[PDB]
Amino acid sequence: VETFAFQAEIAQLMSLIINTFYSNKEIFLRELISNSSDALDKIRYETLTDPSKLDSGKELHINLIPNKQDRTLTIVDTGIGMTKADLINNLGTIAKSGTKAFMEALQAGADISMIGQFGVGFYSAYLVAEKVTVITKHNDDEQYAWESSAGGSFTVRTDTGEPMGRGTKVILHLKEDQTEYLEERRIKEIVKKHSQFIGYPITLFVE
Ligand SMILES: CCNC(=O)c1n[nH]c(-c2cc(Cl)c(O)cc2O)c1-c1ccc(OC)cc1
Repeated sequence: VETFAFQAEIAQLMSLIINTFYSNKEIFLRELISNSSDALDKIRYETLTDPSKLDSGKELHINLIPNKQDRTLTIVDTGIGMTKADLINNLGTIAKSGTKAFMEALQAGADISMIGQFGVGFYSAYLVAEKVTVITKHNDDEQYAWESSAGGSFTVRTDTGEPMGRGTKVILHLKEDQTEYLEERRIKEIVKKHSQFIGYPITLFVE
């Protein structure tokens, strides 16, 4: 297990997400599904010129898996995935510059729900999660698990035993008071409200 420090601006963005009073928490799901869609577009685009990019899985989809017993909500996609280097470099985002633009925007009237416009929507997972695990497999690398309970650091390790083939899985270990996000009717409402036109099938698993 390797332990990394978040760059200062990311640590500050995370602290802001965790500590700012902001009721409209549900937007985290739209931001994660939007990230899954972008990654799925990327593998789709690569496959248009190289069909073999799909040998690791032809199906392009997003699954939402709540688990009341573990208190987790997991989002799985069969997108391009990330290499170990992408994971370390802020989950493939331009987080340092994005965070600055997000800050400047906040001071100009913007609210937390606009996070995705600054390329750092991933971090909105911390509105509802005490811990986030990102398991990912890209065609050019092995399967890795990134993890962070915030606090200024994240870990990266090799992941084994449940190979995914290709894609990203985001496991949200929910805060005690945010279990509404495990409820079928609540998830469906949020998907319908914010993710109605996503170009990939979104399957909500039942328990
Ligand atoms: C190097 C190519 N890989 C990717 O771009 C990628 N792969 N998986 C993801 C991904 C990231 C998160 Cl946070 C997520 O919730 C879902 C994803 O598929 C992404 C991804 C990375 C950054 C993004 O910034 C908006 C959006 C999606």
